[PDB]
Amino acid sequence: MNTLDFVDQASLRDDIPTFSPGDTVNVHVKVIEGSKERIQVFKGVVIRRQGGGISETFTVRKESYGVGVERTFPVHSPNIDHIDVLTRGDVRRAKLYYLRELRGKKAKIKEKR
Amino acid sequence: PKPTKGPRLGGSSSHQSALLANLATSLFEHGRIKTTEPKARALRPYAEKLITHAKKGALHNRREVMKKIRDKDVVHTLFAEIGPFYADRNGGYTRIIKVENRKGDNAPMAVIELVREK
Amino acid sequence: ARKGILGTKLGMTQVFDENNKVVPVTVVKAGPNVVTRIRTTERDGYSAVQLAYGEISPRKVIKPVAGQFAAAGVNPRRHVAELRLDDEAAVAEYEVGQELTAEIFSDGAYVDVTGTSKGKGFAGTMKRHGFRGQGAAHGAQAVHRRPGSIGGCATPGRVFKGTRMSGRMGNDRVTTQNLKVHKVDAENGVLLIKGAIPGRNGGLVVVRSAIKRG
Amino acid sequence: AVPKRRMSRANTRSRRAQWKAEAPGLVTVSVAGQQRKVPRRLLKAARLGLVDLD
Amino acid sequence: MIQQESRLKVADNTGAKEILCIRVLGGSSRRYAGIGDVIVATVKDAIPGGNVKRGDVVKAVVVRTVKERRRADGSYIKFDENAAVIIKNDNDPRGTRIFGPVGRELREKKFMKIVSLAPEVL
RNA sequence: AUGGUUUGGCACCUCGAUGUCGGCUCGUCGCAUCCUGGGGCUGGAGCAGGUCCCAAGGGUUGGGCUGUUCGCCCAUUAAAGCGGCACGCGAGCUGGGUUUAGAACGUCGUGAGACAGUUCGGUCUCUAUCCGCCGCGCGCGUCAGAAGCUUGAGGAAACCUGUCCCUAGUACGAGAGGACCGGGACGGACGAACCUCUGGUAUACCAGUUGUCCCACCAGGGGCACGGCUGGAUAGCCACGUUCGGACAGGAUAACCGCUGAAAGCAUCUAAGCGGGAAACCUCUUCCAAGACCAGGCUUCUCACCCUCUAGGAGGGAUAAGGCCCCCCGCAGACCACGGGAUUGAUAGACCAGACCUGGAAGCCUAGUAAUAGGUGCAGGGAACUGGCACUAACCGGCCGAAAACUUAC
Repeated sequence: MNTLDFVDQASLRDDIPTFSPGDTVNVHVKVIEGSKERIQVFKGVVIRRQGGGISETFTVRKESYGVGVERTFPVHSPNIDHIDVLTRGDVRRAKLYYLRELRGKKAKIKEKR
Repeated sequence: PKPTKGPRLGGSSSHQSALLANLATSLFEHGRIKTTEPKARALRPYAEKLITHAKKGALHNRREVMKKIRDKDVVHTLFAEIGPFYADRNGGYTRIIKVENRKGDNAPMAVIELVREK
Repeated sequence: ARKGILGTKLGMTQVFDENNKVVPVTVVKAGPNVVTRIRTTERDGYSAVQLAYGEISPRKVIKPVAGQFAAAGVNPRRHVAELRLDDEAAVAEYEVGQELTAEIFSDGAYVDVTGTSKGKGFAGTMKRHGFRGQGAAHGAQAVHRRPGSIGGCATPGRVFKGTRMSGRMGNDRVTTQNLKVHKVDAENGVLLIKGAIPGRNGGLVVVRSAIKRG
Repeated sequence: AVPKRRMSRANTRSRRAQWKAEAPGLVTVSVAGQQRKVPRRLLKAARLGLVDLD
Repeated sequence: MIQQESRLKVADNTGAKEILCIRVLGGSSRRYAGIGDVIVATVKDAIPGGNVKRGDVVKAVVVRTVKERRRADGSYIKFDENAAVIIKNDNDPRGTRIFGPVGRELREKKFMKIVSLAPEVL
C-alpha cells in the first residue's frame, strides 16, 4: 500500500500522457532568462523510465549539432508545462542505453505500425 | 524466495541450488525427510512455492515445476495427489520439527514434513 | 520556549516548492503525545516535562510502569521520554494529561531531530574513521586496509588513550540541527522535514525546536 | 609473537575457569506412560515420537 | 567531473583541438570542475594554421561534461563529451565562434558572451 | 647566555643481534606564528606594506626532475611555518639508495685483489603471554527484591576560510587609486546523518545468446563452461548523491587603550581601586558519563510462607513483583549483548493483492518455402518494500528471584 502514498498523492500530477521508452516526444520546459518566462522545447527519444511514483523520472536523448545531449526530468515536475508524444517506438528493452554509442543511420528507431 | 543473508549452504551457489532441488524431490517423493535444521529452514519456502505452483495445475505451471524438479515421477505425483490434496488450504503446506542433534558433529537435526491433517 | 514532540520516522519522499525546486523531505509521524509527569526544581532539582508516545496493549505493561501511568492518570504508552526545559515559567504551560500534537510547529520552523543511528557492526578504520588505506600494489604485502603505525618509538611506549582504531560502529544517539519544516500535515499529524534524520524507518525520534536558529 | 614469561598458577587457573559447559534445561514429558526429562526444544518431537529415548 | 591530467576537446575556433587540465581554480585543493568552472590548461593539439600553439598555458571554462550534473529544479543534464572554451582574464572567449551546445550554468556564472555566441544553450 | 635540531669529542650502554636513509599509513607535543584573530609606531596620506608585541583554536595543495632528505621548477592558495618524540612510526608496509656472494668500466697493485669512484642484477621470518589502546560481555557491589524516567561531578568531539553585492568610488588622495564598521548570497576543504534524486554493486531476479550433454523425440527446458558471456536490475551497503555543522550570547583575560590618584603638594592606566580588550581560557553546541566507594535523585510495583541446628546467629526450601533460559525473528549482531513477538498473536514463513524490476511467457491460431513475424496479451516470471490473511511455527515448560540491628535529634 506504499505507506507514503497518502503524502505522495497530494502532489501527484495528472494529465501526463502515456509513453514508453523508445517513443519520440518533445518536452516543453519553462526556463528563466533574466527574470522572464519562456518555454524551451526539447525533442528527442525517451531512452529510460525509472518508476518511483512521484519520484518517477524519464530521460530524453537528442542529437544536437553533432553532440549527444541527455536530459532527465521528473515526470510530475511542475517545471514541465506539457508533454507531447509524437511517434511510438518499437524496442525490445526497457532501457535504451545502447543508443549512447550509435550515430545517425544506426541510431534510428523502428516505428510502431 | 528471499536469498540467504549469509554464505550459501553447500559452499557454493550452484551446489546450494542442486541441494535444494534434491531435498525438495526427496521430500515430495517420501513425505518427510530428516536433515540439518538450517537446510530444512531454507527448504521450507522452496517446497511451499513448488506446491503452490502444483496447486494451480496447468501446462505452464507444470513446465515451471519441471524446470526445477528434474524428476518426472515426482512431478507426476506432485501434480496428481499433492496438488489436488492442498486445494483448499492457503499456505503452510509443510511443518518443521526439531529433533535430537547429530552425533558426529553435534549438528542440529530437524524433520520437515508435509501436513496431512485435512 | 523550546517546544518538542515524540515521533516516528516513516520514510523519505520528494516535494516541489513554490519555485518548482525539488525538496527531499523526511516524513515524521509526530503523533499525539500525552504529558505524564512534570519535573520541578522544588521536587526534582530541574525543570522538565515528560511525554508518552505509542500504543501498546494493556497486558504488555509490567506492574511498576502500569502503576506509574495510573498514578499519572493516563493509559500506558510504549515510549516515555523527558524534555529538558530551562525554568519554571517554561514548564508552567504543561499539566499532566495534556495532549501534544503536530500543529505546535509551523511551516518554515527550524527543528532539531534526535534519534539512534543505524547499526554498522564491527567496522574497520577504513570505514569507521575514514583512514586512507595503503597501496593496493607496488609490493604492499597484506596491508591494503590495516591502519599502519600506532605509536612510535618507546618514549611514552604507550598508546595514548583515545587512539582511533577499529571497533563497533553506529547505534548511538545523534542530533541533526537546523532542519527546516517544509509542511505540517495537521490531519495526519505528519511533519515534512527537509533533509535526513537519523535512524531506520519506524524508529523513535524526538523533534525539538532549534536551539541555534530559534 | 611468543610468550615472554611462564604464566603463574593464579592467572592460568583464573582464565582456565572460563572454559566450561552449561547445563541444558530439562522439562518433563509423558511418552508411552512413563515420565522422563526432555529439553523443551525437543518437546514436540518427543510428543510425536521422533526422539529415541533410552 | 574534470580534474588534473584530464583532456578536453575545444569547442571554439582558436585553432586548438585538445587541451590538458592543469589546475581547477576556485579554491585550494579543489578536486573537480563541472559546467561553468574555469581551469588552467595547456594546449596538446592545435591546428597547423591556428593562432595558438602546442604547449601554450591558457585559461578555459568547461561547457560540456559527461557526468550528469544536477539542477535546482530536480532535473539533470548530461552531454556526450567534455568540452572547454578558451577565455581571457575578462571572461570573454579568445575565439569568435562556439561549436556545439552548452549548459545553462554559464548564465549564473556571468559568462554572457559565451552564452550569446553559443549555437544553443540547454 | 639557552638548546642538545648540525657536524663534533668521550666511550657509560648493548658484538650468546638496538633495522641502517627516504616514501606510505597513523599520530602527539613546543612556539622561536605561514594564514586567519587582537594591537603599537610608522621613514603610514588611503591602498599596500615595513617592523615590533599578544595569540597554538583550526588550516597549512597537486605535480615535473632526483632513491633521495635537500633543492630547482610548473600551476595555484588565506597560507603553502619551524622543530622535538631511537634525526616517531619495517613482531605496520616498501627495498628505490646504502651494506655479502655474479659481471663490467676508470684508477691503484707484478699478483691474489682494492677504491666513504661508477653501472646491471640480487630471499625483509613469526599462531600476541604481559603492559598499552579500541570495542563487547560475565560476576559482585551500591544495607530488602525489582522497574521506568533522569541530575549530572568528570571526560571526549568540534573550532578552517574565500569571492561577490549594498552601504561607497565616499574618507584620504594633485589624480590614479582607494575605504572602516555593518548586512546578504554563493563557494573550496573537512565532518556527521541518510538513500527522495543521480550513480556503483547485485552468485536463489527477468530477457538474449555460443559450445556441449541430458529430459525417448519436435516444442519447451535443464547441468557445465568466471553467475559461460552479454542487456537491464527492486531491497540492503555505499559515494560520485541529498541534507546539515563550524555558530549567537555571556564571564574572566593577553598585548594594548583607559578613568580615578598617592607615595613623591605637580605628574604618573597603579602601589588602592574601577572599566574596555582576541579564532587562546570558562561557559555556550553535540556526545559518553553514579564502579562519581560521597556508588546520586524523582516515582511506581511485591510488600510474604515454611523447615532445620539451637534459639545467638546461621543454613535450607518454596514464593511475590520481575528476569533469564527454550521458541519465532530484526535494517541488532563475530560470540555475547540489544530490540520486538510468543495464541489475549501479524514475529517469521506461506497465500492473496499492490508497488517495483524485466520486457511481451507456454499453448493455440494466422502469414511466410524457411529463418521468422503478428493476435490471443502492459503478457508471463520474480527477492528484500507495503497492506490484508492464523494456513505453518512461536509449544499441555524449566531456572532464578524480597529486609540483623542499634545510637542520637525531632
